[PDB]
Amino acid sequence: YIDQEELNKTKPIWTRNPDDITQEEYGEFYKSLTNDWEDHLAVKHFSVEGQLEFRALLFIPRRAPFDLFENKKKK
Amino acid sequence: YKKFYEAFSKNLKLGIHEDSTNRRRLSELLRYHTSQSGDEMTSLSEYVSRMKETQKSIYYITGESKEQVANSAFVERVRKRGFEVVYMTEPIDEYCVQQLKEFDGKSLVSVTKEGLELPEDEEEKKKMEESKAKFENLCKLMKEILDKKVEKVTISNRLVSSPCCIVTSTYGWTANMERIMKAQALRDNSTMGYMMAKKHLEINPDHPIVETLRQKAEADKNDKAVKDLVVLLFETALLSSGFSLEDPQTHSNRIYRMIKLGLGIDE
Amino acid sequence: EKVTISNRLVSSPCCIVTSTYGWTANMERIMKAQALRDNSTMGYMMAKKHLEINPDHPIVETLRQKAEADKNDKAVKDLVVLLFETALLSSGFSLEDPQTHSNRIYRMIKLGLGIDE
Amino acid sequence: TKPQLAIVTQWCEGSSLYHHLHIIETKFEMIKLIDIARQTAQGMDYLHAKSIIHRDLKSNNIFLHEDLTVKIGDFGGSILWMAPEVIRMQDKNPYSFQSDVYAFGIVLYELMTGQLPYSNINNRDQIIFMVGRGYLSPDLSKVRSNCPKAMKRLMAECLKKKRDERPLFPQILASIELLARSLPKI
Repeated sequence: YIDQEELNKTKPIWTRNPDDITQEEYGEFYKSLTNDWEDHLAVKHFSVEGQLEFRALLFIPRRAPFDLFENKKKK
Repeated sequence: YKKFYEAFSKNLKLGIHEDSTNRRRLSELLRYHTSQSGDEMTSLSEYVSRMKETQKSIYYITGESKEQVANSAFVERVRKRGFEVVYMTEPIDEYCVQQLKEFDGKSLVSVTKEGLELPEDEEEKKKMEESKAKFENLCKLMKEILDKKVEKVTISNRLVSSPCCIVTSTYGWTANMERIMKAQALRDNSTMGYMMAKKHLEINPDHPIVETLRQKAEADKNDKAVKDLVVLLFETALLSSGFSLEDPQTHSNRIYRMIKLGLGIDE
Repeated sequence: EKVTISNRLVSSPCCIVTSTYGWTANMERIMKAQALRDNSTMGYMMAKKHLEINPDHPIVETLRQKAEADKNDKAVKDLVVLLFETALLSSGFSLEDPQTHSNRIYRMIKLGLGIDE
Repeated sequence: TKPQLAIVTQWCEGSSLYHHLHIIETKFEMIKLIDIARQTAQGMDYLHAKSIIHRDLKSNNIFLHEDLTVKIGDFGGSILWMAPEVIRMQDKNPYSFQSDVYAFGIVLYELMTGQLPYSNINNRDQIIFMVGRGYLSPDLSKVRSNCPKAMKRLMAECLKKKRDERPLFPQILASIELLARSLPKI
């Protein structure tokens, strides 16, 4: 037999209080978005609780992606 | 077909690059200018008609301008024997010729690929190898003064009216795409390290200059004059194959150095 | 098109300049040397050029005092075209026929070596 | 006067593999070799996952593209080293996944090793007659010093009695991934 719970292991991250956040956890979360051997360089978190409601999270990779000169692949 | 081919040739030349199911079928709708038709395009399929018997594979060249390639230093040997060649002088022509490598049992080989040889009469073999076995020391001692730029210098058969020329290697890039890549806008700058093609120099032991070098070679072991003459001739040869120098002042000074002797008194 | 004198040179006999409405050397080269060039019409439109001379390098002065004597001389034409082409090469442009160029330098060095025949 | 906008490229050619085996090495640390192994194993597993045969994976059929990336070729170390299953010409269908598994094993082992087995004695007719009766066994002295324990155990366990009870691909992949992510330094 086998029991496999790892189908969901990455906890959602864009909901917590911005102040209580360290850098390492950003590190592990960024690891499990693109399988690689490196960390990020900068991050950005904010939100706009206006008449529109939403939130966003952005990263800045260290090394440029090698495949950006395509034309119409699935972006 | 003349008015059609002048307009939408870009589409076919691109399509031949990226497709696999239908490539052999598309290998005949191309029209080129050959060295038997002054101002008329010639089909390559119809070209398959008239070749010699012992010959193998089609011969071709790629250049930058029609006239610039029309009279090139390499050709002056393969043109005297009555063969037939074609000119693909356009950036996409390199893309087409790079991928396609065959046509109806034949091969596509260009002039500047690691010293091509053509079958011919027997008696020329012995004199050429005599030049091989007699001119080993000048070929030996010239590599010392030239540091690690060229790979090898030899005597081959593409030169009848020019002393020197430059040819590339099989595993590597070619001269015209060396400029298609620099002229390309959105590209990385880490790729030049690896697949630059190593360079080969070719000498002609017919021009009296090379023989005049021999007397000072066995006469003087080394001095300033040999260094000056060799760097001058090499830098001139670098221009001969469409290569662009990195320090034009260095050669401009060397060309201005003697025009002052032309009228006499420098000082 | 035009020939004039300006203040841009200290040690060069001549240099080349572009028009106020015209692509520079590197721009024209990079534009024409790229695939899908579509050179059918746009290619035969741009790259106007001019010329300048410095009145300081004694070569131009001796050239002028030679030309003031003979008005139909022989060495004047090949000398001037040689200077024109050398400035052309050492300015970012590309020559039309390198073989003739190399031939001129080859004959020059040969005659300097005094070979003849 | 009627401006423009930038234009992009198309793509570039990669280099081969087998050329690297004899002439030019350009040796970095073996971590790159293990990375090559894991990408190529993943790729061939994906290919075979759709019940797809290959019928050959000769070491020349690999193009080393940008960085270290394998592209599998088809057109023209184990080019003469397949099982006598090829020599079997009974029922005209000896083809099976077992030959592909064994060929991948020997090819990757030699690619790690870096040099050719069986280069001293070469007699095709006598080799095949000896295959008929008196078949040989692989040499054991020809082995690398730093042979990883997991890979050594896998390759030893692959062929014991019959070349038919070989394992199935993803547990090989799991062994690859555990051995890779079990010895960076700690």
